[PDB]
Amino acid sequence: KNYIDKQLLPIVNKQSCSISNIETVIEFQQKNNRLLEITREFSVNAGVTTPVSTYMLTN
Amino acid sequence: VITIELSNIKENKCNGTDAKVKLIKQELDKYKNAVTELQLLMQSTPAC
Amino acid sequence: VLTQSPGTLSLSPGERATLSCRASQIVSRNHLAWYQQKPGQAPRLLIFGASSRATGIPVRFSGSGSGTDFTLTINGLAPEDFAVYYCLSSDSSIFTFGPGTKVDF
Amino acid sequence: VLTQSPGTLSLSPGERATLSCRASQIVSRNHLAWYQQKPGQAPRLLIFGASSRATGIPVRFSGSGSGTDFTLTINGLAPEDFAVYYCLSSDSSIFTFGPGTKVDF
Amino acid sequence: VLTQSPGTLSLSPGERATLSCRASQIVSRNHLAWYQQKPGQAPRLLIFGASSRATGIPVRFSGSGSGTDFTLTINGLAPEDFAVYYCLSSDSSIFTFGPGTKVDF
Amino acid sequence: VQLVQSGAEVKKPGATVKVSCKISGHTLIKLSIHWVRQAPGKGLEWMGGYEGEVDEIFYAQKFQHRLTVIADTATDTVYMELGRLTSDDTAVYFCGTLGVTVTEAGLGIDDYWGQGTLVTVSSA
Amino acid sequence: VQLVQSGAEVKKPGATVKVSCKISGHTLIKLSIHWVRQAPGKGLEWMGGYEGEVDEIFYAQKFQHRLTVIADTATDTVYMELGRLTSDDTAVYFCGTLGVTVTEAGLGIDDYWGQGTLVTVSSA
Amino acid sequence: VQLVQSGAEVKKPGATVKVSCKISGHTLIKLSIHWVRQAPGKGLEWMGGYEGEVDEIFYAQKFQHRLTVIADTATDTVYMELGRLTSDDTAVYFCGTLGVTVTEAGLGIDDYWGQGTLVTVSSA
Repeated sequence: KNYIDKQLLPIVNKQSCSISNIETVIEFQQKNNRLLEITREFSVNAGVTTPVSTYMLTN
Repeated sequence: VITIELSNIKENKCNGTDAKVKLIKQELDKYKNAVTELQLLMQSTPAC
Repeated sequence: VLTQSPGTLSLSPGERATLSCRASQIVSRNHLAWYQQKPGQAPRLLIFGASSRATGIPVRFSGSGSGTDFTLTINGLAPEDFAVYYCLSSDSSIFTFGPGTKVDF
Repeated sequence: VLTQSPGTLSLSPGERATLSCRASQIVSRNHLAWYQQKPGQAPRLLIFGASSRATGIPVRFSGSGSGTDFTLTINGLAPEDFAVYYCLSSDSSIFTFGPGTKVDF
Repeated sequence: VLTQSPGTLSLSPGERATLSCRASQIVSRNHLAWYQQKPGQAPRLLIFGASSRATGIPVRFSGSGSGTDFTLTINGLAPEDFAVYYCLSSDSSIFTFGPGTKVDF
Repeated sequence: VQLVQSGAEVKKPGATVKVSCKISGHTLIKLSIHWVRQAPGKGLEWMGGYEGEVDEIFYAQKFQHRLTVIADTATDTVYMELGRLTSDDTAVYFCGTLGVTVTEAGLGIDDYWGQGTLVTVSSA
Repeated sequence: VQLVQSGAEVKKPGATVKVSCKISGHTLIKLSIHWVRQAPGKGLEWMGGYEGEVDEIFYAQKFQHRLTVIADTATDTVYMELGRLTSDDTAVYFCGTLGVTVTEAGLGIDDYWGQGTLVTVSSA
Repeated sequence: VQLVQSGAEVKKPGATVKVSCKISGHTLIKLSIHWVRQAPGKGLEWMGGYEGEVDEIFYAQKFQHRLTVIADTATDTVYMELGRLTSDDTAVYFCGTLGVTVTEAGLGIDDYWGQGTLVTVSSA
């Protein structure tokens, strides 16, 4: 929440959004990568996962 | 219990032919799909 | 206190046009926008942030500048963009327009 | 109609050089290239698009420009690049060269 | 042989300042740095590479330049940064400072 | 998505006028509205406005203590009042929604501007 | 990969000349060929050429209706025919493959230029 | 992390002086240490230094053969002597660690500069 709600939310709701530099997009793609892998792994086992992967509870 | 905090978004009203903004809107849409897809997966109880 | 130049210009259509905007005191690169308006109607917003185009303007328009100098240049000058070009600014939160330049011919 | 300047120059080798190319009518940033040709042989292609290097030229060469002004600068002026520097353009699909500038000394 | 300009300037605080550094012979875009120092103390390093900030300086400072012309501009001029600004360079590996410019007032 | 102005009218010196703005398409809890005056043949000048994002009102220094702007958030309307009206304020008034919301990633702005109406300060 | 020109020759005013180009290493269905004339000590000037990507030929306006270019795609040859040859066309002729193919990602160009040949319009 | 200089002293013409620098926080196998001289009211000038990364010692052309710099890597110190000392070398001496390490990805620099000391060439 500290990233999307604080930074990217006020921009994309103004009808004339303009991101400053590409260095922000690449940073945001890394943060939004762990959350994608969690739902991808939950979408085939129908809820119960074994063994717990590194994306879920890292070392 | 593991808690993950995520922020919900309604809809992105802003358009543009620029390239940098195109990537952000593409990823935000992909973020929305993951939450929407996981929303219907909660309804069924786990099978174990 | 913003001053525009070269006042009135009457260049022929199809040639690039240069407009200048000077600031008496230093302003941010952001908090600056260019408005073109034909008389009697609602002004449109051309560029914001002094280097970023708006939503729904041709690729021809493009602006640059940093410090106390800001320049707006248009490469293709169609007969549908003859109007007065204002140069808005805001130091902290106060808006102060400019005298306004008029593109003729 | 393209104009080159300063015509003939005779700067000493080992220092940066500046060449200019002006266009009577507005041309695109691309559709522009620079050719250096020692007399009698095939002219090589230095840069294309007014800002992009070719395949097989030293890093010293570099060009810029936008609108009706295009400048080519060479940082290291080795004794092996003394020739005539043409400034090709293209408005829609037609080609027109320039008068040509010479680097002497 | 590096020459600075405009020597001594006495502009009021709160306005952008411009300093210049010219080189008799061509130097790289890198191998150049700007040092500001108050008398009697250890000089600090403002920018290195003529376009890259150091670690622990305000965003106001910013430098640019290419070839034999290097310019340092500071946007906000606090009373904290009234000192002498040097422009170091190294052609191959030999260091040589400049005459030194002073910001007064 | 489009702003609508009040009706144009004639006025006499010494009185106070009211100008209204109706919003249809948004909630005004996020929109920032202002007021610009264009003289008959001269440039514009920002007079005042209400931001909504911070719920704050700014008035121009040259117009301070002469006007008061009240915006009803629930009734999605911002009211423009002008006290001590002289004979030289015969000008077209546009509302406009101009403002940059700078964040750590980029910039945001918009423009609706309504349609604008003219007020004439006549004698009789 | 290298273009080859024809041999030099002497010519008399009033006749029509022919120049040829041979490509060994490509197919000519993609490469674009042109023709440039360099005066003895003056600058070059684009005369005309055939692109192949669109399969279209353009001729210079000042040389319009005076020359005709025929390119045999199957034979892999582009022919330079110049009629109404005067006495001031004694110049070196290079073919050249110059042209930018702008797309949504970048630019594309190349340069082979062959070797070139000279034609002299003498008296006898 | 901080460099420490030696103590200030007075000197007479014709003799040779020694200056020392101590590092506490690094290894001197990677740092580059130089020597600069600041006249009382004039600009600085690079005198010489030890590279460290390449294990080389550099002397200015105008000061060649007049001073010799020896750095003990194991002892972790750099010694800067000065022979043929005249009466016009009364200046503040800073060590400084300035140098760019250009690679294929970016640039690297640092600055410690110690604290410096002054040497006065008096009569008696």
